[PDB]
Amino acid sequence: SLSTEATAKIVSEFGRDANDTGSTEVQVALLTAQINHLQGHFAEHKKDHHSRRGLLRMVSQRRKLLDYLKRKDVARYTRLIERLGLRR
RNA sequence: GGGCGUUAAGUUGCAGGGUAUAGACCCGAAACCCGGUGAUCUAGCCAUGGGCAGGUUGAAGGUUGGGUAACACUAACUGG
Ligand SMILES: [Mg+2]
Repeated sequence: SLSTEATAKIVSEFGRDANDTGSTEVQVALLTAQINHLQGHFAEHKKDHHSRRGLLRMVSQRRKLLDYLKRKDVARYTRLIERLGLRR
């Protein structure tokens, strides 16, 4: 997984408030990260029909939690995705 | 006793009949062997030049959108 030194960084950048691991801004970023990284890893082997599942489980959550914004505070949704370019 | 012999005179020319050896009365093979001339036709190849009116179909690749976590994938336009 992402280095312990990593998550603690991204959070202080996306976390709705100074140092907080829970809000979508923080949730998403923390997820998209491991997703972008693993992408390369999977570009290798590509036979790990197990590790890939996790890739899905978390990715399936990305689009999932991302909806919470719409269903709730939409004002940030677009402001959050525009950050990682997600959705496209 | 028997077989072959012993009272046939030959031989050398010349003309001729026949034979042997040679092409052997004459004309005729299909082929065999030897040494040369031929790839200006044609078969293959080698180098170097040239030729193919018009009309048609429309692959791969690509750009865009859709699409997938990323690919797959998909539809147009292009491309040829
Ligand atoms: Mg007698």
